[PDB]
Amino acid sequence: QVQLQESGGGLVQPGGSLRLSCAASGFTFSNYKMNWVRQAPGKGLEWVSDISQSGASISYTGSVKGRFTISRDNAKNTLYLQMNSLKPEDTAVYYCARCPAPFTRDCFDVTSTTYAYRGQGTQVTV
Amino acid sequence: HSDGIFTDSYSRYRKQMAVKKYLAAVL
Amino acid sequence: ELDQLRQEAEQLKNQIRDARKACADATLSQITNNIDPVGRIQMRTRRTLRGHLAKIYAMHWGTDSRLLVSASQDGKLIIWDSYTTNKVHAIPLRSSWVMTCAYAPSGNYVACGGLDNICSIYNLKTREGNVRVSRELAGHTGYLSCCRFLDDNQIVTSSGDTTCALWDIETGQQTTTFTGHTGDVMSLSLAPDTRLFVSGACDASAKLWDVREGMCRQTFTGHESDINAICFFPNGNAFATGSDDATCRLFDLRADQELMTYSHDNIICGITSVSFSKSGRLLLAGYDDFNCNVWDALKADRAGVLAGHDNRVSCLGVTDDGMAVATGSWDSFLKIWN
Amino acid sequence: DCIFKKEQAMCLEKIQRANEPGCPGMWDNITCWKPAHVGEMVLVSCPELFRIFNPDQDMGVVSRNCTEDGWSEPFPHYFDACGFDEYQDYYYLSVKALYTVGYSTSLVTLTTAMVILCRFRKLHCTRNFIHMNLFVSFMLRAISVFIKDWILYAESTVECKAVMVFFHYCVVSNYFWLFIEGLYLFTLLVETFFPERRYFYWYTIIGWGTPTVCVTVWATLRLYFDDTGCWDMNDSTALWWVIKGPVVGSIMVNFVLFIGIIVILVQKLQSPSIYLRLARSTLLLIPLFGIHYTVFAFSPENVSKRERLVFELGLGSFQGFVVAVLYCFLNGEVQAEIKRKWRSW
Amino acid sequence: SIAQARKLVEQLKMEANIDRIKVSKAAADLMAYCEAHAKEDPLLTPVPASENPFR
Amino acid sequence: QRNEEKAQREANKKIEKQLQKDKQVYRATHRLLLLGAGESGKNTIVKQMSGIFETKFQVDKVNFHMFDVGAQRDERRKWIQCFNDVTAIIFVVASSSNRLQAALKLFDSIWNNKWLRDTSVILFLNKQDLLAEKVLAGKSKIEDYFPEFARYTTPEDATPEPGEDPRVTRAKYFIRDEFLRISTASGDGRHYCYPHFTCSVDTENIRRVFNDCRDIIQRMHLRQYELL
Repeated sequence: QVQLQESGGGLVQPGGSLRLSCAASGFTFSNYKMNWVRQAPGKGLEWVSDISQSGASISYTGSVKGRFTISRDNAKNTLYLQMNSLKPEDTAVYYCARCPAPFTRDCFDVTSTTYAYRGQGTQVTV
Repeated sequence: HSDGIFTDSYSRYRKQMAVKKYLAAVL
Repeated sequence: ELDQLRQEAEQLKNQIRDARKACADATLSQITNNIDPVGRIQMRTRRTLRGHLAKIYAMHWGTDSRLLVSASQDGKLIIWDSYTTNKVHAIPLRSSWVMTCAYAPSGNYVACGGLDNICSIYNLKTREGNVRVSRELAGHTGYLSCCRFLDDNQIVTSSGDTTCALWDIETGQQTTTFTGHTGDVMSLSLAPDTRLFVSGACDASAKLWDVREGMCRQTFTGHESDINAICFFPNGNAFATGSDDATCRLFDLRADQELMTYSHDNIICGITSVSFSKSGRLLLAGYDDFNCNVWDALKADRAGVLAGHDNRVSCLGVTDDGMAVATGSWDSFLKIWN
Repeated sequence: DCIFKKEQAMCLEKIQRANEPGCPGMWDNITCWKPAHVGEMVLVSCPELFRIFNPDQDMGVVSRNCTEDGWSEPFPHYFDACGFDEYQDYYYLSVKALYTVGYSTSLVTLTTAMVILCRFRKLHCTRNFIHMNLFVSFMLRAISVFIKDWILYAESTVECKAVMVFFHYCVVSNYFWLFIEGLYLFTLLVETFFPERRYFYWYTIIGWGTPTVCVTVWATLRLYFDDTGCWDMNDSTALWWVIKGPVVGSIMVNFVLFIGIIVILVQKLQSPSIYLRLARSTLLLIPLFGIHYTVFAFSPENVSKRERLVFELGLGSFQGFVVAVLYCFLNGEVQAEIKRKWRSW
Repeated sequence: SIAQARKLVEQLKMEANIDRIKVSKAAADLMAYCEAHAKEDPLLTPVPASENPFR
Repeated sequence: QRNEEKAQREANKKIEKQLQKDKQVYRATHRLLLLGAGESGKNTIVKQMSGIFETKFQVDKVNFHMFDVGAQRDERRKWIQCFNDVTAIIFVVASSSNRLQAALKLFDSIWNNKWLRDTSVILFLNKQDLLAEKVLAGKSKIEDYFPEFARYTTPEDATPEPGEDPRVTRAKYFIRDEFLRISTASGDGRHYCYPHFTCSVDTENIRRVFNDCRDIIQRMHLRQYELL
């Protein structure tokens, strides 16, 4: 089956750097767009970034533009996320969601609750 | 229309040629 | 604590995977490597049905293998006679968004449902001579995706609220509910003995349900994307699923694991319908790229292509006697192949 | 021998029985004369055979004199002076060959396009039905032209008059279907809401029945009033205008509708490259609506007939081929269907 | 939630409780069933036009 | 037997006549999908003019059919495909709000869907008065949520209403440009977006959707003729 497991996270002082890695198994990692989704405490799921199948097109949400960078290597079936300057409101739970269908540009329902292809998530605090 | 004009002109030309040949033959 | 239960579930899944690996030594293709192929199948259209306006989502053959039923987005339910291509009934629908239909085994009833979250039961043997709705089942939350009759009094339905339900037509109450899926349940199929039924959801998992007790017996997880279609093998001890990763897979109830996958490089589109033949040797699967494919179930080699459809194929069915196969599509046309 | 020489024989008997001398009523291959006194001038009008040279001007100034035992011959050229002109084949033959080639090519290409359109069930809509009717109109026009040429020139009977009526009907039908194309497109662009009100039924009726009324009226008028020859000449201006009026009316109305469609299209293009797109759209629309007929439509037939015929026939006989290649072979949907079927095969 | 995890682990225990036959036996049974109905499949074997209702 | 065939032929003829009448009725109406969020205020729009809700309204004797989503789940992946034949999708978004990024992602997903490629989208940037008063207050910024807003200027072709300060005009045109950036990235001629600055209590929304549907139909007709 599909299994997405996140890595990294913890408690870091503001201005620090954090590295998030997602390990994917059970599917061809080179055919799906990948996403990062953050759930702030007491709020709903929020979309963070996405990267295309080959990494050509990369998008970020406004609040983290120029500060978080995402990367993927299809050979090792791993999805990355680099954090540079953790502002105090970045404390939340981060999931490495997956686009529901392969060879497509539309990724519906990624930020919705009870989504099937989402990891357990890691907790980061600042 | 163009087809009718061409048909009329060509028929009149043939008639004139035939009458001219007839007059040349009889006169 | 959540962490301890998560770890226990992970180790239990690891143990189940180890058991399934231990209970497998030879693949299906490794034991059928000596049987002769069925050869190329030159099936061609025999009848074409042109009564619908909008696209077709569902169709169900009658147990006599002659009558037919179809539902379209223009709120029209039409009953055909496949032999003479003459419409028998035309049932207007209160809600024009219908995603499924079912024809009762006794032939006395027909059901439909869709985005209205309501399953409507129609009686075709009315005394007044005019078909009217007899019972409305309104206990579901999400959109109704598929429905199948057990008899004239019990119907099983799968909806978009990640649950399957068993209904009592006379009372209208939901007798038994089935829970466990984490995504939209797209389709279900009934076993030949009507004792078990499988359901394919949007979480890339298929579950074997027990109608009498209401519990879940087995869970099959081999697909990568959401599952659209599912159908039992005629033997009753296997079934096939079709997902959006352009793969059809065959599972086994007894071995509790996958046996064979039906994939080709040139196929990168989703699968909308899957059905078997009478002997189970041929597997028919409708695809998104406007055409169907016939798969040799015992060899995983494609044996025929039904490329007569202009638009996306969304429904497919094979008669009980196996004489003919019908294939509706989004171009509002039903073509009966043979 | 032909029939026009019997007209002299027709008046031969009449004057020979009347004659029976001041001067004998002699007969030549030109006219029939009447007896008179010796030395008396006799004036007669040259027959209708001389009217073909000068249709616009009519005169019968022919004179002769009598003597004691016959007639002298002092006016030999007066026969030429009555109607004979005072002094083209290559031009007519070249134009004929040119439009025969054009009609043949258009017929072949339209047959291929019609077969392609009918063979695919997917390509079955109201627009394609109007296109099929237009293609049939061009085919009928080409066939009628070939039949008329073969009957009149290659080989007055009642059959050839029927050929003429059929030819006129085919031409007027082609013009009216060219008009109907633009009318239907304009209706689609303007009355987008409730657009289908069995307009196809009425459009088919008007396109295939309006020429019938005009050709029947013209044929009846010819039968009662001017039944000269094989109805292949238009000396009577009113009877010609009976046919010609609806054609020019359709041309001008189609031009107006084309202008309106261009206005709507340019409004769409400039919504919040455009010149190139507008030019391409206009170039595609011209052959469909027959806009090239507007150039010479209102000019008189006498004014520059040579270039009028050369243009509208040599370059106007390929209109069927152009509309077939532009709207069937180069159509995106048709190309997609063709390549899909080829891949299936 | 805690209840969801409890239900998940209980269902996993129930599913793991079952016993599984060898896959080769299942493949052989499927092959035998398919070979026992070879003559009864109208789609697999060509059917004479006289018998076929969709001639 | 012959009588059975006669009976079936008679039934087929009657059913075909009824289907012809139903086709004439069906072809006249235009189907619209009303899509949005809870904060979008689409309920007020519906009030101005179960599992699924439908409303019938006529503009200049033309029948429109709008289908509100109703009581479904938050996962639209599967049931959104049923609306690939609608005339247009009335996307209603609250412009006073991070809900805006979620709406942008939803719009991008809709625009790039294979089954929804042919379908056009009508965009309503609702809650204009609330956005105006929020910007005049100045307590909540847009630069913090969108860093690109600092380096953005009001377009020269903008036509603000009289009596409106540039502060809110620049913000609302920035949001409209953010949506049009996704709109114009793809869908080159297949389908188009029609942004409108609609208030919650605007009475002209029916006119806006009427004109947009007319434009969509005209462009489809032109595309079929390869004139566009």
